[PDB]
Amino acid sequence: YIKKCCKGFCIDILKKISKSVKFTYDLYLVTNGKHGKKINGTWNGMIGEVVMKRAYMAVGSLTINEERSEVVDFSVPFIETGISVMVSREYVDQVSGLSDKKFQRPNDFSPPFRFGTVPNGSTERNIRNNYAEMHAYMGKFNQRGVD
Amino acid sequence: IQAVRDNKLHAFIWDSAVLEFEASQKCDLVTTGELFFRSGFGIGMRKDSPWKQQVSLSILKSHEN
Repeated sequence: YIKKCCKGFCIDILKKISKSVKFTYDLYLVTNGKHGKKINGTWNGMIGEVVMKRAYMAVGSLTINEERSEVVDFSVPFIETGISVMVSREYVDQVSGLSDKKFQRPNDFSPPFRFGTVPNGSTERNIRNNYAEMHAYMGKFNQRGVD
Repeated sequence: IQAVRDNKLHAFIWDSAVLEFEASQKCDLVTTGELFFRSGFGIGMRKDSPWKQQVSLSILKSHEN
């Protein structure tokens, strides 16, 4: 119940957005989770909020997964999103591919490749969706924190 | 594409995606590196269709698979 200012690209997209749209904007902030993921019976996050209609108008931009797609009425893409991984410094290394065993079983591979997401990582859930081998390598690769 | 490979003009405005497809098959044309109006493909959709959710989430699997 405390007001704290906001900024950012998507925020501005909301500025001009509701502006031409003519919809009075009430901007709040979120507590649990990032966007949302089904926890046990429902989404663990703002996906649940607007899903519970705790927000009649959802905020933020994270590409809706098939789960997030079927969650409820979803917005259109504001910009192209995708999976990726940081690469320190040509290059040409990678591992093999996204779901490939060099990434998926990198500890099984001689050189380890450890990269992952935070708790209930959205892209990780996509991997959890896509391939669970790296989700095991996530045991070695589990990310925590952004910066 | 004709006058393009013919180079009868400086450059050819086309779909930069489709340009990458053409530059793929024939590199005799050098496409630009700019970024404008990037969306994607499409399919016939008119008002109510089972392809509403069927095609929507269907795409969700399409990229998802």
